[PDB]
Amino acid sequence: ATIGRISTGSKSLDKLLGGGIETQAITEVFGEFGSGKTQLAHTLAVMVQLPPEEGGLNGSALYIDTENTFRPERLREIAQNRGLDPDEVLANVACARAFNSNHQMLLVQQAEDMIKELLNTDRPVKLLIVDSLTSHFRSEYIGRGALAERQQKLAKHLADLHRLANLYDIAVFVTNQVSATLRVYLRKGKGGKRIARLIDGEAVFSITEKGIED
Ligand SMILES: O=C(O)c1ccc2c(c1)CCCC2
Repeated sequence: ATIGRISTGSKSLDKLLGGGIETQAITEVFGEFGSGKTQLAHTLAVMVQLPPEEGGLNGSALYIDTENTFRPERLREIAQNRGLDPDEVLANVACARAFNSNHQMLLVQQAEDMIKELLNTDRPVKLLIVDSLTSHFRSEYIGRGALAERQQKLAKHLADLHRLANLYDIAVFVTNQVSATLRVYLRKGKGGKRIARLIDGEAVFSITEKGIED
């Protein structure tokens, strides 16, 4: 399969990314609490549904929510302001709440069953989001030998996500509060602006009724 790209909604962020986030890849966005990582996650869940001429892949999206950050009303607002039908945008985004890190790891196996079901239909899964991927791993693995166990567990989780990305031609997008194909550092700036830098030029964008934009 040819590498597809999903537009982030910001032309500036898209140019930094080579046209958007790639399928058969894991893109990780990291930053401090309140930098806009979840906003980007929400905008991509809408953008993936658009035709390629509009920056999408005619795809559906899976959203693994670890900290209760999924807002369907936000997807609706983003869809309405991008000239999409809000009810239809919601019907193409499936959300699952991860209750702890072990549950989060099992949800990746369940995502594979949903990907298989939709494979070769008119709306195949083209995006899998894991919001605050490390949140549960950081709060649960405190102690002596807990740190080596945290590392073994995340390594296995990340390898399961890499496997899905390549096998089913999906863009995996993960957020992390301070392994990936691409790492993007996100920070707040002056005048409510958000700044993105590739880790290993800078994009500048705003958080608006259109999700994220120039
Ligand atoms: O509703 C469910 O049973 C369910 C289970 C797993 C996953 C989703 C939904 C959506 C995101 C991917 C992981």
